[PDB]
Amino acid sequence: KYFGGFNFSQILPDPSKPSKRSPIEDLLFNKVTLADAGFIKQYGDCL
Amino acid sequence: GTGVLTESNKKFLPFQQFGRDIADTTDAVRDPQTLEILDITPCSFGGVSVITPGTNTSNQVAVLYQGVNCTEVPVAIHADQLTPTWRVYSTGSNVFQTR
Ligand SMILES: *[C@@H]1O[C@H](CO)[C@@H](O[C@@H]2O[C@H](CO)[C@@H](O)[C@H](O)[C@H]2NC(C)=O)[C@H](O)[C@H]1NC(C)=O
Ligand SMILES: *[C@@H]1O[C@H](CO)[C@@H](O[C@@H]2O[C@H](CO)[C@@H](O)[C@H](O)[C@H]2NC(C)=O)[C@H](O)[C@H]1NC(C)=O
Ligand SMILES: *[C@@H]1O[C@H](CO)[C@@H](O)[C@H](O)[C@H]1NC(C)=O
Ligand SMILES: *[C@@H]1O[C@H](CO)[C@@H](O)[C@H](O)[C@H]1NC(C)=O
Repeated sequence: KYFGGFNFSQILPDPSKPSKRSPIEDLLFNKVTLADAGFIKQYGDCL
Repeated sequence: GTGVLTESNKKFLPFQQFGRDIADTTDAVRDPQTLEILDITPCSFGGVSVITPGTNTSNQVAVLYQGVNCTEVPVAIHADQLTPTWRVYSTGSNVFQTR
């Protein structure tokens, strides 16, 4: 990961994260995930 | 109305008889004979999409049930189901639960 002394850790994907993502990408995901499709096909929560 | 009826866990005040959702449709009600709060939910629905290689290539089809859990999918109910004429075969054709 050495590139002429330039650090790319933030933008590069992180193997530690279960979904390989940038630490910056991890931040961006958390802020804007106000709503989702819900993925509730079971609908067991209703009734 | 038409729907499936289960016992309603929502706490329901003595003067209260009807419950309404965000759309204000009646979702809970107390039985007349004995006051029993019962939640009303619509009977199972789901869009259906057909995947086909093309009539020129073949006649085999693949059916995707939009947004339905595979186990809750109704296949035995041929008589009471929209698009009833499809039995969509059965579990014998391998079924994959997709996202
Ligand atoms: C040059 O490429 C080499 C790989 O052949 C890398 O080696 C780094 O520098 C020395 C030897 O070149 C190693 O002992 C270091 O461990 C390496 N750096 C790091 C951060 O591990 C390196 O990527 C490139 N740069 C240099 C200056 O060698
Ligand atoms: C490149 O950037 C990373 C991430 O900013 C830095 O890693 C830091 O390393 C120190 C020393 O162990 C830790 O105390 C910090 O916590 C690390 N940063 C983070 C965000 O955890 C470091 O500047 C560079 N690392 C490499 C391997 O090049
Ligand atoms: C009829 O309903 C009323 C109250 O709703 C009450 O007399 C009783 O629960 C019912 N009567 C009989 C004979 O079951
Ligand atoms: C469907 O429901 C059953 C039991 O709740 C289970 O297979 C799983 O939770 C659901 N299937 C999914 C989410 O793909």
